Amino acid sequence: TLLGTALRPAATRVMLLGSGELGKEVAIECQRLGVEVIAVDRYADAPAMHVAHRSHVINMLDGDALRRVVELEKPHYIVPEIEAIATDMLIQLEEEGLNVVPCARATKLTMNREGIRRLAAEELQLPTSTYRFADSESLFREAVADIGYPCIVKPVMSSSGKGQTFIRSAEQLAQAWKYAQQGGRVIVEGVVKFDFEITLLTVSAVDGVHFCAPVGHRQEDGDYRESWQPQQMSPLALERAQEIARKVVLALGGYGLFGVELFVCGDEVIFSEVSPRPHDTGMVTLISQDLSEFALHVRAFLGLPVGGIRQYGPAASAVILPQLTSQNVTFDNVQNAVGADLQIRLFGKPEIDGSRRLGVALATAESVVDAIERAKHAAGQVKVQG
Amino acid sequence: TLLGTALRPAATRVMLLGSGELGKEVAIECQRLGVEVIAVDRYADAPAMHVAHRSHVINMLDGDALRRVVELEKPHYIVPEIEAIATDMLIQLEEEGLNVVPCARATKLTMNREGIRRLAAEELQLPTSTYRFADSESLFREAVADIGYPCIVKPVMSSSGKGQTFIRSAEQLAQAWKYAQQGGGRVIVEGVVKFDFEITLLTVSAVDGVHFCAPVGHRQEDGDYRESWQPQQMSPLALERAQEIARKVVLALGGYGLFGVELFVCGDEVIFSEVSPRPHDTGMVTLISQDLSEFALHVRAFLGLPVGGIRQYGPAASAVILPQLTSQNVTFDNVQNAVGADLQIRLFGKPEIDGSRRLGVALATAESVVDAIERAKHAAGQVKVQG
Ligand SMILES: Nc1ncnc2c1ncn2[C@@H]1O[C@H](COP(=O)(O)OP(=O)(O)OP(=O)(O)O)[C@@H](O)[C@H]1O
Ligand SMILES: Nc1ncnc2c1ncn2[C@@H]1O[C@H](COP(=O)(O)OP(=O)(O)OP(=O)(O)O)[C@@H](O)[C@H]1O
Ligand SMILES: [Cl-]
Ligand SMILES: [Cl-]
Ligand SMILES: [Mg+2]
Ligand SMILES: [Mg+2]
Ligand SMILES: [Mg+2]
Ligand SMILES: [Mg+2]
Ligand SMILES: [Mg+2]
Ligand code: NA
Ligand code: NA
Repeated sequence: TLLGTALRPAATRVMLLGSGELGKEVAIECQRLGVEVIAVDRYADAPAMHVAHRSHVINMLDGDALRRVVELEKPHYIVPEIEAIATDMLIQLEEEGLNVVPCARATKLTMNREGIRRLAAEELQLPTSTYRFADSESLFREAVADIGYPCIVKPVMSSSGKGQTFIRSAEQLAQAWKYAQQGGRVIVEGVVKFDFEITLLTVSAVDGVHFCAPVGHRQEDGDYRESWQPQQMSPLALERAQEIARKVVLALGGYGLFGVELFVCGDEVIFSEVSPRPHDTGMVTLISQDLSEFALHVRAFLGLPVGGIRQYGPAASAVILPQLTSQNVTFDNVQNAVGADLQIRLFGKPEIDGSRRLGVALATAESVVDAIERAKHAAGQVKVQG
Repeated sequence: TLLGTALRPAATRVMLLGSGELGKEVAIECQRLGVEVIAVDRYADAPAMHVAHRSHVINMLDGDALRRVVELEKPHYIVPEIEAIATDMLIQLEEEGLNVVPCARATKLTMNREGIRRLAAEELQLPTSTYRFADSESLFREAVADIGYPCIVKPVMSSSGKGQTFIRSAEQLAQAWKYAQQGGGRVIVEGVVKFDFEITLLTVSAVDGVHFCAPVGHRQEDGDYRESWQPQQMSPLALERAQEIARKVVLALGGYGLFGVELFVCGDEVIFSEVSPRPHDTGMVTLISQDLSEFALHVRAFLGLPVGGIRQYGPAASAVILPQLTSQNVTFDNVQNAVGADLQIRLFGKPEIDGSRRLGVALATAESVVDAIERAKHAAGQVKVQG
């Protein structure tokens, strides 16, 4: 592995397609190795742009737009941060010689639920919830009847729990459909009754597949609120979780860190979905590991061996997710949100108009329970105004 | 403490005066809090500028130039990375209401050996090498005569060893005096301390008081640190004494921030040497060794936030990547052999080199400090620096 010096002729150039808080840390990790960073998003002054050598604003779902920026910047790597991007162009570009992280196919399969679910369940024969896809209200109703109650309906292209409804009875059929349309095609999944859920951060690298200690999390409105590590699990469940994760990542292909979402039922594990990149719940790794999930993703995609990952003990993250409308957000009472074994991150997002993740609180303790309280408490201390 | 959002009207603005690798990490820590960063240096594309919102290239020794940039950017904090700045202008600006980290007086006292040394030895009554100031070869010649051999001669406005000479013999004096003019017309003649080892006691002064990082040991060569490690093994008595010295010094200098207190240890005795009113290069080991790096600590402190505690993650070490060549397009090969479990490397982004220059650093942890040092050294040594 050979790296150039940023801004010099032999520079190693990385293009980030999505400049949110996750891309921001990847940018900082690239910058720490003198890697040249070009940050792309759909709005100006996006978090990763604050720490990039150059920034561009385009429609990331527009293949033509994608090709233009790639031709202009000639990056060695293209690192997407989200699912909603021009995956067919990524495939083309990859064929033309661009290194798409982890690979264009991994991005194509995961941008919509159909690609990934069918691969996991049908091709890899991994355990998953029951599911049925639907492209009409009528077919939607037929799917629910077959799957049974309760079930969850979700748009095939969505994130953060958007357009999803937990369906308990036929009464909600009409509204569930509407709501889902607001997020065409949908997935209807049977409800898995897990003991708990985890994110297994799995790194595929030149030296093999590595696993971070399991990360547990709390969802609210199908969006992450708190995360912690390590999540206690049986030896058998851990092993089965690792086998599943290893299969998924290798099937998807290429080097990078993946966030494998799993449901745990005693010693049994069920596959949910996977981010072919750093995962939001993995932000806990900003305090809990020697190498954060961001540092690990960078290490792997550059072709360097991971070697190993150190976990420092019980830790947790808690989101800073206010609700307001402002283009000039401020954060007060910060003196009461940081301290011994307690930190915060403020993303630099330029504005908000409703609910948006503006930061994260991080803590360590002698138990995950204590870490979770410490982190939640700190996040709540922050006085968001605008 | 109220923080705005960078690039927004209520943004909190930090101006870095010096954009090297140390400034680069402070910038990162500011950016992690959505603090707006303006990186200033005397050359373009300095490391901290890569990660800043914007930058300016000026002669930091030119007070007017300094005022102009300051006035243009209206920063809420002015954070120096080096001694070579128009400190007089810092004083004024502070007088006009600017927040200089840790305080302007602190910078002034330490940019001139005569200030800090007199403060420490005289005012503070602390243990230091013997020394003498002089304004003429006569006085110099005279002084070296008072100190004896061997002895060190340093400009009063010198760093990285620039303009220094270790004198064991009279023949040198030709040179000595002339060298003290090469770099930096006044000097200091210090006695030689025969310590068991040197340490850097990273001391943070914040709203919740003064806290210490575990002592950092190091190896210097040709005025450049080569390897540093933590924690350096010393007696509790010695550590206790070191902290005392550090506290006394930081509080006397005043202001919030992270200070690098340089000390010598002989048995249970500790001798004050000097202090950086900012993060110290040897403290780069803290990038792997603690929950809060010296850079994170500096920012936490200057922003008026509480530190609470500092966690140390066992034996750790840093080893510099310090090649010597001339190039404006450096590349680094064999990196795959410089990273792995408990091992990381940093490459600074310096635009060019023309002689000896620090281009990166290797960081390692292990079961023993010795093992940590070797792991780090070996890693730094595997990087192939091409021109
Ligand atoms: N079949 C299922 N059974 C039980 N709970 C489920 C099921 N599907 C999803 N959930 C719950 O809803 C949460 C969100 O689901 P999911 O991750 O599929 O949505 P998303 O929109 O893709 O969110 P993101 O991509 O941000 O993780 C899960 O983390 C889990 O708590
Ligand atoms: N009196 C002394 N006795 C023994 N060694 C000394 C003495 N003064 C300096 N040294 C050695 O030289 C190194 C550099 O000395 P000093 O720190 O005073 O120089 P400097 O130019 O101010 O460098 P910097 O500001 O970058 O540390 C010390 O770290 C120490 O190893
Ligand atoms: Cl996404
Ligand atoms: Cl189906
Ligand atoms: Mg998802
Ligand atoms: Mg999410
Ligand atoms: Mg999910
Ligand atoms: Mg000095
Ligand atoms: Mg020194
Ligand atoms: Na920039
Ligand atoms: Na790839």
